[PDB]
Amino acid sequence: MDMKALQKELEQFAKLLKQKRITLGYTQADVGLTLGVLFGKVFSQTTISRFEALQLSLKNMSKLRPLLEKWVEEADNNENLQEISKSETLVQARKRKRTS
Amino acid sequence: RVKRPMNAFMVWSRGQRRKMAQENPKMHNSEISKRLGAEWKLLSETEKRPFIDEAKRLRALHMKEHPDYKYRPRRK
DNA sequence: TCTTCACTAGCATAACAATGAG
DNA sequence: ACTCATTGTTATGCTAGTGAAG
Repeated sequence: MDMKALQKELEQFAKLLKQKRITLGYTQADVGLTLGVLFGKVFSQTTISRFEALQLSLKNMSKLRPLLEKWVEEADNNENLQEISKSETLVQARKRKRTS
Repeated sequence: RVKRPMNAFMVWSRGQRRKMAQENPKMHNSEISKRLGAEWKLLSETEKRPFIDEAKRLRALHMKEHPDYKYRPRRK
């Protein structure tokens, strides 16, 4: 609609993206690699850095935003999966050792 | 001033080089660091895993603590 | 086709984390 | 107040490659 509101929304999103990638333990290179794997288009560390630095074309920022949203969804899913699985293994091993 | 967070190598290297200096003083950190890069290259994923998870936790806590950090070098 | 102009995704590589003796 | 090594994560100088308007 206007460049002001869009850039505001985007800059806040970029912050949020960084936040999530750190809390999930992906390097910049890692995000590039995984985006590459699940959408079949390679992304360099460089472009990810540029994204997180809001140093990309508004078009490119908004072009990547959907891709990152899907990525974040998939990343967060995998995190929850692993977390649940790990605690499951914990309970398991614990009980087992205990009785044995 | 906020210093940049340490990677997995740096974590493990920090652990090692203290014991190595206690063990054998008057060894310079140059020999030490060559030795430790050499050693680290030889570890398996299994072996690396806790230091990787530790460095992840450190980066997380660093961002949590200093939300508005940005790595700002001094380029040649 | 050749010349500037201006962007552009990526390739390289330096900067800086820890440590403390030269 | 340096230099010194090390690996790995980040920023970015520097492209070779790509058109647009003269």
